[PDB]
Amino acid sequence: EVQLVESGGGLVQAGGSLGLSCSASGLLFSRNSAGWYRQAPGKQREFVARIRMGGSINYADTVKGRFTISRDNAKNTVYLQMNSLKPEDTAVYYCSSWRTGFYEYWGQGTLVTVS
Amino acid sequence: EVQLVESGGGLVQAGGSLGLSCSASGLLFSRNSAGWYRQAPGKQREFVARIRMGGSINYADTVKGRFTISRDNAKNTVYLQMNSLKPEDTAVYYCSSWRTGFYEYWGQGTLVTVS
Amino acid sequence: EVQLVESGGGLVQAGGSLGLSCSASGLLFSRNSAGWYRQAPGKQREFVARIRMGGSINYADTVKGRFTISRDNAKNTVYLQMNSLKPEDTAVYYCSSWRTGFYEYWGQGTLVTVS
Amino acid sequence: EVQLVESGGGLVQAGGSLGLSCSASGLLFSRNSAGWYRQAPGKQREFVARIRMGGSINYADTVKGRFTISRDNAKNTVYLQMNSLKPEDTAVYYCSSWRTGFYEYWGQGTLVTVS
Amino acid sequence: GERVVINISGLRFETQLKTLCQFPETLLGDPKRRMRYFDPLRNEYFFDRNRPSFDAILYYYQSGGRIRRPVNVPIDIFSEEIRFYQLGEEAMEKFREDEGFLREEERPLPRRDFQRQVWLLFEYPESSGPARGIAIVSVLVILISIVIFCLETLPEFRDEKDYPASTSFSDPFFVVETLCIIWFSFELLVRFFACPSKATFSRNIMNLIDIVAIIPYFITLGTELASLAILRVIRLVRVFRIFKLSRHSKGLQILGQTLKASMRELGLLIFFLFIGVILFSSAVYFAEADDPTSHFSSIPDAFWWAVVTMTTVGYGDMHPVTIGGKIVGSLCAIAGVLTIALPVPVIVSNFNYFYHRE
Amino acid sequence: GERVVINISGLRFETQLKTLCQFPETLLGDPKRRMRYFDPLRNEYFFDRNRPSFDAILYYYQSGGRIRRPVNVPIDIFSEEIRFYQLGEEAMEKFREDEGFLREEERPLPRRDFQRQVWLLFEYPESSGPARGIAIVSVLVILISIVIFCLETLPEFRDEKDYPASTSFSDPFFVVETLCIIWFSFELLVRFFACPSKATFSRNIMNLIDIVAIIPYFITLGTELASLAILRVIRLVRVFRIFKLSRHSKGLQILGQTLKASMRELGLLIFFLFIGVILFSSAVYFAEADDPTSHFSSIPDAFWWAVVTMTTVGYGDMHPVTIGGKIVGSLCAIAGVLTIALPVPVIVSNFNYFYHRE
Amino acid sequence: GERVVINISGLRFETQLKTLCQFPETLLGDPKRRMRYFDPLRNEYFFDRNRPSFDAILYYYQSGGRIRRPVNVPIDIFSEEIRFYQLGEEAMEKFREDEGFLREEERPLPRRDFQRQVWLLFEYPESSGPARGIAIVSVLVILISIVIFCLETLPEFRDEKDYPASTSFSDPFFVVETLCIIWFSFELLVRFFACPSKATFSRNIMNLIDIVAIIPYFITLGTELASLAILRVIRLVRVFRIFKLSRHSKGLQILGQTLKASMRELGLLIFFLFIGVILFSSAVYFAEADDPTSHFSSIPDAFWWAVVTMTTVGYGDMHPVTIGGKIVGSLCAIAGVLTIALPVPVIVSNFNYFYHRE
Amino acid sequence: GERVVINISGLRFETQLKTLCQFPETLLGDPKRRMRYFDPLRNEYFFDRNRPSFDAILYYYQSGGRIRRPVNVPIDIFSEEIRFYQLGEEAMEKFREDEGFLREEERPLPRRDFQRQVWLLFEYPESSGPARGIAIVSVLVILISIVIFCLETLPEFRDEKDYPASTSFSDPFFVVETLCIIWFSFELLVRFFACPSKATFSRNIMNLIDIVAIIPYFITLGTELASLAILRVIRLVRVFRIFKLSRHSKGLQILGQTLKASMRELGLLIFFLFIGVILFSSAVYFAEADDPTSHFSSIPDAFWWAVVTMTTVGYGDMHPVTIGGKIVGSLCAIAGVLTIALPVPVIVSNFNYFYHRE
Ligand SMILES: [K+]
Ligand SMILES: [K+]
Ligand SMILES: [K+]
Ligand SMILES: [K+]
Repeated sequence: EVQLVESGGGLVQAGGSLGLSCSASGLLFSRNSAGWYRQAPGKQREFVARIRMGGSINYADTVKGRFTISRDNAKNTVYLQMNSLKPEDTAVYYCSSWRTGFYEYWGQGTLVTVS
Repeated sequence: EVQLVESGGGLVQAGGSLGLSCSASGLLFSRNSAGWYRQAPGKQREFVARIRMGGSINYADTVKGRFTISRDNAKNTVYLQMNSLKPEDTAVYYCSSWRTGFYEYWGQGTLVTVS
Repeated sequence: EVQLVESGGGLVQAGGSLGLSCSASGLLFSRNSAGWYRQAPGKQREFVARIRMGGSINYADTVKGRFTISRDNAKNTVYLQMNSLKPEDTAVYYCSSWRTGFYEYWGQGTLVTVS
Repeated sequence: EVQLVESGGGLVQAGGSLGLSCSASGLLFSRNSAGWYRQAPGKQREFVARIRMGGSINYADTVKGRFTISRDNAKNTVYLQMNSLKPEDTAVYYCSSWRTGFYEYWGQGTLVTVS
Repeated sequence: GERVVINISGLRFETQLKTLCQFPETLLGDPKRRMRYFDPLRNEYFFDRNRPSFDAILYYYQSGGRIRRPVNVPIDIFSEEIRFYQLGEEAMEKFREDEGFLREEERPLPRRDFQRQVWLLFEYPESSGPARGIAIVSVLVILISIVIFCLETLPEFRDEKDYPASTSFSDPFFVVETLCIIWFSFELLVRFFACPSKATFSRNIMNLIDIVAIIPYFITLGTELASLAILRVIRLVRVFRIFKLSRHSKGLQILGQTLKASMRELGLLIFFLFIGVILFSSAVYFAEADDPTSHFSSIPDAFWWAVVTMTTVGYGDMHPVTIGGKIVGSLCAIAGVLTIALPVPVIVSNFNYFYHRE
Repeated sequence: GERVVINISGLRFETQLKTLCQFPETLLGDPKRRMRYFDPLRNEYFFDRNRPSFDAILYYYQSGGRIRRPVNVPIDIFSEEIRFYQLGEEAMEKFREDEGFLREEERPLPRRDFQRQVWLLFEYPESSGPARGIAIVSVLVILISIVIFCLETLPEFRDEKDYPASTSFSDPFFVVETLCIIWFSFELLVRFFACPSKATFSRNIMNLIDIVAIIPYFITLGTELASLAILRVIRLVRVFRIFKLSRHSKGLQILGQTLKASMRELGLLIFFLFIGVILFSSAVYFAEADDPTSHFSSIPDAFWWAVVTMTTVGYGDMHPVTIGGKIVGSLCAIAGVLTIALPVPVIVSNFNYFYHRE
Repeated sequence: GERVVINISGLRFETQLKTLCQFPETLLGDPKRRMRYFDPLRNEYFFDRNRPSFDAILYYYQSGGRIRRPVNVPIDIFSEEIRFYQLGEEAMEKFREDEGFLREEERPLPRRDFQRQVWLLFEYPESSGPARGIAIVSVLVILISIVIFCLETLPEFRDEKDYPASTSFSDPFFVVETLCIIWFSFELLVRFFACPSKATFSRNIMNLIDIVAIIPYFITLGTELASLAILRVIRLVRVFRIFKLSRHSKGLQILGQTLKASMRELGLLIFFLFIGVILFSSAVYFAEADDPTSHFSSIPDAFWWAVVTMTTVGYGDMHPVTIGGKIVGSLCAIAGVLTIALPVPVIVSNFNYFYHRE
Repeated sequence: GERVVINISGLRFETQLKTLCQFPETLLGDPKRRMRYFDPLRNEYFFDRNRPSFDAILYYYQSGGRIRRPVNVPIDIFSEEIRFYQLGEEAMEKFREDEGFLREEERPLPRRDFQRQVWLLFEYPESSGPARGIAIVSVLVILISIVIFCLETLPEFRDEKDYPASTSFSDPFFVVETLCIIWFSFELLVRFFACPSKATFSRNIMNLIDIVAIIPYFITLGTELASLAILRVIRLVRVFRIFKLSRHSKGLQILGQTLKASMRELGLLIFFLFIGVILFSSAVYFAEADDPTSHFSSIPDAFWWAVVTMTTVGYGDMHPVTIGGKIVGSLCAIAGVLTIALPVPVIVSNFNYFYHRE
């Protein structure tokens, strides 16, 4: 099938920077909407960012400005530059690619624990 | 739309070298004329270099020899190798891609301050 | 003709990691089955891993979990990540690409001696 | 027109290694024969290596084994790995791409002075 | 026994009186009606009409009954000759059937004085001015329904819904869709309650199309007012709103008649393409499987190349890389042009017949 | 009453004298003109002409008036028969109309002795030698104007202007363009001031073309001597200088007549392509949307693939990746060849008619 | 000497009695048989039949023997006229041969009362109900054999064998293949042991096909029960199981007859393509070899581009990059459409003949 | 004055004796030759031949001279009728010219008893067995010369020469080429020194081809025995050795005749393609120039796309990226199929005429 593997671990403290990456096999990110979702322990899924097919980037109401999302369309990877890190945003950031009304695909998730 | 983002900052003093880069989204540099323009504070736009679609590279009458301009046509990037740096050429170097009689596109600009 | 050159030497001791690479000229790995074979001195060929055309990865009954095999389909290379290295797996790991019933192609081999 | 620029300078002494590169604009190396030619000061052109379109690599009668020539066909570059360097092979190694009976193209040349 | 010599402007036709009186309802079959042209001075029935047509007119009597227009007489002249000789209306019907003209009146208009007024107004756009207006309104509703069906799929229009399913009247497309479905159902129920016979209404293909163009909306509505496979089948079936444009287009009706007539030729075209696809995909798989750079992984995978080479589309995603594969691909494109060129002329002849017959 | 027996070389035609004298301006309608061939020894008008043609010649009198050439008589023989029997010039006109020949003289040449000299010199290339020279000059100017229009767009010729807009007689292209426009305006004003009637000049399509081929230059000149959308519309409209090459080419005139005649068939071709494009783009969008590697983002986006597969261009930028999408793409190429092959034979028949009629 | 005046409804045919009695086995050749219609009052044989047909009927006697149907008489009317005049059965055969109908009964059914029962049951699907069942069983076995042949090549079905060769009844495909081969051999041996003559059986192409569809299985079995080139040749030859589907399909039989008839035109098509391919590949190699980015390495390499441009497939892997190469590629596509369009109409005419003749 | 009544089996033809004796060299023009069939008992010339043909036979006398075969009489029957009535050999020639048969004997064989023996042996392959052998030898030499011309360009065969030019009998290709040129020159000089008239030899296109197939070798030899542009022009001109294969192929001769006949239609095809290419390249350049990703840099650059879309090759290197460009590209493929489909039927009709006339 299709797997959206992610590599976004590490234990960066408050401040600094960290860039998560999402890679797809059997799925073309240039042909699908993509967006990172977080889920802190003891909480539910929280929307973080979304890049529609066509570059309609829109972030959430909390992580605007301090985060950014990007796509390659040639390497088939979706990134997320986490800047102005805070201990508030400690969660297992997932990665999701979907097509409205047909299918949705998630990643096993990566852990970003801000100290 | 289209944005010609540039990454050419830094504070290199007189001498040395510095290479500015211009990247385009929604615009193919291999299909357009490209050329860097500078604008020193308190002055107006000054032509620096131009690479026509077809590699008709022609620089200005001041920065000839000490500068060079290039294109990839595969990475979709336009460069500028700034050699023999002098304090005279301190300006916010822009990046411009255009088609004669149809459209012109500029960059927000990058700052090259030579000490 | 076709040669499946490999670069997997070194003398890594027990533990650590090592990644062998197999590159093909005149043969497309995305269009063929690929699989690494080992042969310890004084022994016969021992199957290690196989990635069918279509990503049906299946390892042997000894090196499962500790090894992994991958393909690029764009760089035309077949890899092998050797993790949890043990002195037991000391052999001249070959590389093989084949089509069932038409042809089989091997590599001169690379030496992985675990101390 | 077409230029076969080369980057093979340096002053490596006897022994060691050095890899010259030849890059083409307006000429596809995958569609032409390519071959490095040397010319020591006070002497005439001396054939070094040739890679025909189709990989019929044949070196000269002196630099066999110690040299090797390669092509990318995707980066459009022709290389030359100079191993077992000797003071005998001090020359301005050129780069040449040609089509039998139609055209020949040379490079300005690069200097390999072995101490 | 009795001999009657007809004289069509100097051309004698001596025939037996029995054959002449075989049909006694015609101009020559009534002795008291053919006495007008009789000439007692020469004992012949002198006419002053076209000479070649009377050969067929007399063969009508000499063959019991049969009207075959001579190839050297024009249609109008022969029809006027039949009218003059008063052979009958069955004679005219046989003549038109032999030529190719088809006679079908039918159209059993209701006689309830109101179940026919609305029936005329809807079924026949040319019966009135409001009828033409109703036809134009139907065409406009069909076109906007097609536009809605195509636009619903644009990614731009789906912005707040462009999130994973795991995180209806407000939708602007659903409003237009439900208005179109309301008008479709209205023009269907009016036509059903104003048709003369319910047997013909439930049998016309142009009414089955209108039923199928309404079914998916109500299936979706019923399911919403509470499986995935039937949902996508239904969302594809919704495309059959373009075929209810065929009531208002005589080109689509001609196309449907052509396709019904050329059913054997369409089947032959598909069968020949299938034979050639299997043949050339087998040939190009076995001619190219020993090259480590070939992209035919199987005969089923080389079918797509063989169909795009035979139809001369040639996308270029799958192509041969070997000398033998290129020889095989060279005969696929030539043998595809023949396979296609063979039954298509028969289909085109059927189209021309149904088109110029109009 | 009176019976006249004509004898066309042994073949009797006994007809009533009234029908023979129905038209008294012909050879048989004048008793003092048909007395030359009368034979008092046998009381018959013996002729010595072709036998099959006189059947139609007599049907002309027996049907009031109607000239239908028998299918077994050649055109020249029947025309000579009409000439011998002196049926009239209206008879010849009816014969030519029935066959298919069209009679249109018109050409109201001016009679002012100078408003016709230049008119001949310009309108009719074959009236003189200078007229042929003027035609050649016009063709040369048209061709260089087309060359200028195409060359103005080459990036190489625009070197000092190849800078951003934010940083006319000197331009070499503007000089040639203004010379071409001067000659176009000259040959238009001469033809307008030398035409017989201004009503025909302002109505001919070949003069509307010459007007449209001059309008953009003057619009641009007026705007320069002081919006962006109209500017690009005008720069595209400038391409209609190739259609004033149709005055000097009888192939383009035949093509225009063919396209005017086959208007319904061109409309049917476009309508069938539209139906098929919508059908197959819907089918291939829904048959392929569940594959995460598909490049059909919507039914409107799969229209381009459906038009290039139906027309069998098959560029290969957009293609199916799924088994169901490839089945759908296989029927698009076959159903496109039929859709196209259906009305194109009608258009080709029209072209052959207008071409061989020349 | 003796003169006989026939009268076909007022139309005299005065012919010499010798020509009339040249064939004494016909209605007019027997004086004691033609006396029925004789009229002693006028010394003529009065008939009351169609007038135009008797011209050909009399030319039959006046030309020794020859039956040429007049173009203005229908087939059925002329056939009935031949039947009435009792010209003979050789006359009917000559008439059918002249028209185009071919008379071939043959079918020498065995007369052993059991070597014909099974022969009917197998050869003729319409002779019984079990015969139709046997035909359906044969078609089903052929289709599953084709399915097996195509599916054996899928990479998914070969999982435990997908290892290098240097590291049979259990295989599910071999079981179905051997059942299909058993049925093929059974229906071949039954037909061979039930045919009337062994000479016709070993000569029919539809039996050579059944032999070739069985040969590769037994070659493979014999080789297994113990070279590489013959093995791949045989594995490709196995594709000829689709041609034994032609016994059960009248479209494939028509296609085979068309291809046998249009052998010269198929050869001309291949020859014209070869001429054009060499011409345009030479032109595009020499027009493009001076550009360092061209991908025509030789005239033999530009053949593939010339065949895909002439056939208008245009994959797009090999294309021109030079102005001269693009001019040459522009005439390859136009000169390919003509080269192909020339003999294909002849082949299509042959197909239509063999198809409507059915 | 004198009246002669001919009787073609009951069908009277009463014509004036003057018209009958207008041609006194025929069967009816000689009173002492037509007296055989005269019947003094009824004062008529009773014949016993076909009735419909004598209408044309009599129109021959009544029109001075003209032979027009009636459409209802077969060719062989009418020819036999002409032979019986002994109208002459000029009558047969006029008949064959009217039908379409062309009579051209020519072939002025030399009468020197040795300048014709070798001439027969070479020019006419069917005159002997050695003549057929000479034809086979010529075809073999032509084919190997084509093979050599194509193989000389393969990069593999050029290994020691595959070095830059700045660092002939030994070459294996030059030996075969010079043997082929020797045989070509031999068969040319023999034919020139054995032809009847040197005027016809220096005028036949099939001899100009043989001259052009030898010229490049001698130009190259002379230049070698001591410019670059003429060298490449000559190396391309060497491809005209495939056209001297047309002497030995009646398909190529028919193709040449077809192309000479359809010169106006080939010109119209090129002109229509040029018009459409300019139109659609202008439309797609201006419809797509505002998109920064478009690859049409100019109208001259969009010509290549327009020719590959109009011819439906569609390589896919250049395609539209804009909505307006895709609308324009959709009409290019449809308007290209019409432009091409218009004159190609005329060319195909010419080919069928010259092909079945053979
Ligand atoms: K095509
Ligand atoms: K294509
Ligand atoms: K393509
Ligand atoms: K194509």
